[PDB]
Amino acid sequence: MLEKAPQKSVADFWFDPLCPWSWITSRWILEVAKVRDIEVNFHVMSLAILNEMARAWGPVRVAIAAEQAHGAKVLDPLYTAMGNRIHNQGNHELDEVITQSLADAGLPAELAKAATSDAYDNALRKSHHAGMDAVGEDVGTPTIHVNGVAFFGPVLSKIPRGEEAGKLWDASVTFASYPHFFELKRTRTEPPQFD
Amino acid sequence: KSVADFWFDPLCPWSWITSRWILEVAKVRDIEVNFHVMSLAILNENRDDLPEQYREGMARAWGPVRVAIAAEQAHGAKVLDPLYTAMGNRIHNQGNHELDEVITQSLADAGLPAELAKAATSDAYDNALRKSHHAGMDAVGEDVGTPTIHVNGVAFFGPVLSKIPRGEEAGKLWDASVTFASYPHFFELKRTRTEPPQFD
Ligand SMILES: [Cl-]
Repeated sequence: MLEKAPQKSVADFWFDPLCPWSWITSRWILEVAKVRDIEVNFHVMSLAILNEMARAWGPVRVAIAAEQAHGAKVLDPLYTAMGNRIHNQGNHELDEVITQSLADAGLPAELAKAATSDAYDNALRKSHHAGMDAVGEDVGTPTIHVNGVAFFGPVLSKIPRGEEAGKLWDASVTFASYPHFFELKRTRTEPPQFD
Repeated sequence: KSVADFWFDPLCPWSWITSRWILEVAKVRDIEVNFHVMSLAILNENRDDLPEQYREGMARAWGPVRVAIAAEQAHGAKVLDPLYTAMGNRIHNQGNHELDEVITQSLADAGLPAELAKAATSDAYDNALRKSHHAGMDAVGEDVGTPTIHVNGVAFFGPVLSKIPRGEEAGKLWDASVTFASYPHFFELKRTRTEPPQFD
């Protein structure tokens, strides 16, 4: 069956700001959105929850708190502010990252108190588990949902840009639209080449 | 026409489905396929991702691999296209468990010398690859698994498919596979498998 993509495809992306691979794959999705007409929805997940390291709860608790009080629309700017500081600038002092990122995103500074409360953990677990695969397991990171189809990956070590980003998106939509596709990996295997 | 080298294990149901897919791709895209045998057991008999039939006994499982090695060494990869089609039709589509018979009938169907069946018990064939660090005939490098395909200067494991896609859909999956494999900083894309291999 010649499968056809929906009118506007959808990327649903669960993130923990601490994961470098999710950072890269989320930036790829933002690059795709510049050259393809797609919906991008960010959602919070937790490396702490995946792997149950107590500092790991701070940023996702703050992110959940911000979304609950101001809507999912603040996740994209807060994620960018946090990831720029954790990954690009390598800041491991998560107290500073949280306070700076809230200010950068234009969010109330009192949201930082969420990092040390457990009051948002129920909501965080619900959001995390909503990124579930077809049989109800957590997906390692990075993960992405393409038109409702959950994938592990694409695992990217570098951010694809521009039309190259868009071509990878077209290929992802092709794989998501074929229900009997399950895996692809790059490999370093060659035949003998005589010319 | 781009040359695609395809490394298959004769007992692997995913190699089988993806090899039927790539022959459908060659009807809607400008590629030609050269098949080559590969077994993960050559370089590491202990890994847990060997095809299921290796569980039932190594001596038995080696048979089809060694015959395919011997055939390619003596006659070139071109004869593996009919040889593999004959073996896989019996092993996978028909569930034929008697591999000695599969080998004899498949060599016959491929027009190959019947004596090549004697490679089945000769460990020279796999040990020659092993000693030079080859996971398959005419392969160097990784053996992530079977199927592995090399085309247009890049190589990939998969696509892992539970059904043989047909027509232009097969070609679209080809385009997607080559696109991902051609990005040098792409590593893996995986969806939880919800279906077993399903042959035609
Ligand atoms: Cl997840």
